[PDB]
Amino acid sequence: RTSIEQRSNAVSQVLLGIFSYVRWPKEPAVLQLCVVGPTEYADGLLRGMVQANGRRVHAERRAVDNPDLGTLCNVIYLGVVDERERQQVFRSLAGHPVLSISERGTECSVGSMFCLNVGGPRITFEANLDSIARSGVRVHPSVLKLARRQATP
Amino acid sequence: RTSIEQRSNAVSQVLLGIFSYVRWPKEPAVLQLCVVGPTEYADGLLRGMVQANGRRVHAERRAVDNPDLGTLCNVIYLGVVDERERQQVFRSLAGHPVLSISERGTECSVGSMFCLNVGGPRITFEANLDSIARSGVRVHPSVLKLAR
Repeated sequence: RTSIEQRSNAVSQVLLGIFSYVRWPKEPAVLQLCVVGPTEYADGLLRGMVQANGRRVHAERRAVDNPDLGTLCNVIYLGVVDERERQQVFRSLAGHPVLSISERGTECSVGSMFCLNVGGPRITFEANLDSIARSGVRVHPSVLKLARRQATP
Repeated sequence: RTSIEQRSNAVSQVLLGIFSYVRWPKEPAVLQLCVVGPTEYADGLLRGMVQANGRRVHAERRAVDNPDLGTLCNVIYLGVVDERERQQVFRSLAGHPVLSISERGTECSVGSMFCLNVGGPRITFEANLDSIARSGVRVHPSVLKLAR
């Protein structure tokens, strides 16, 4: 099976994929990613990233209970938080144009737009239509080409 | 610097502190640290560290179900794990001289020798005297004066 470092490297490439199907009403010069909560696979992200057009993705960790997350970032990578913490996070994001992605595949029921599944041979993901719809960003539907091909041996 | 980044530095400093009160049966030239499980505050550790005595601490992430954790490291820094994952981890550690520190720990009853509480204005930690007693590493008792 795949090692942690292998998976971490893949997670950032999947994230770059997802980002390509997403549009922010006010596109920043630098995309800001916040990592929130304990994570296993964010060490790659946290080195910062570059998109194909050369836009930099700056990444940093932030407290679960920071009330300004909606304002402080364009993207959130959500780690393994509890019911009360998760509610805090998605309350803070409501109203703002933020893309949310969870490290684990259980947060798609509770507010995350995309949920990663890092086990198995490839990284796959699922998405939630309700959360996408209320998000404030636009997500091209082809984003699922990425998930489907990822789930194909 | 975010609060998470400042606490991660503080976590680094607390671990180095704890390390100075710990001795290994056969002392390695390089101290291996494994970060296992989801963590918020290990980014400082993962950049690597050096002990006051000059010894380098090599850190890396390893998987919860890595069966060789006991032989792969001297210190394990343990993140969020469920019951099964915790039991799994400690089975791999059984019979090996491994220092164990968990990032959370509202109980510190079962598992790690030390449990951080990174909350509040300062990092505090608790000791599990049972886990310490049967660990293979020598923990100097002064370290309990640094616990809460």
